Amino acid sequence: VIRSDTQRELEETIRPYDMGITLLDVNFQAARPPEEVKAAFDDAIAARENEQ
Amino acid sequence: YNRMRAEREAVARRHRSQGQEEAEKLRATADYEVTRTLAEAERQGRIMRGEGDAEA
Repeated sequence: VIRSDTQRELEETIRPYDMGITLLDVNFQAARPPEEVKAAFDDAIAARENEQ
Repeated sequence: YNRMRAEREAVARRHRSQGQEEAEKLRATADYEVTRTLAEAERQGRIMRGEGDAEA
């Protein structure tokens, strides 16, 4: 739903401008969490394994 | 790995524990038979001791 909204919103942002740039595709690449908190994210999974 | 490794160890501990159970059972009956034979000898020996003491 974001790639749809951000693509639609970006187009609306450049409508008044009237520039001749045409949007072809909006392809989301990555959403990784901050590296500082990545450590805890993996530990939560390891805890499940430790529980078992 | 710590989960799969731990699971395999559980089976290994179970097998070793099972073997000890059988071993203890066999040793238990062996001791009973040994005690029975020793007790029989003491009863027979007591008979002889009484005869000697009575004769003396």
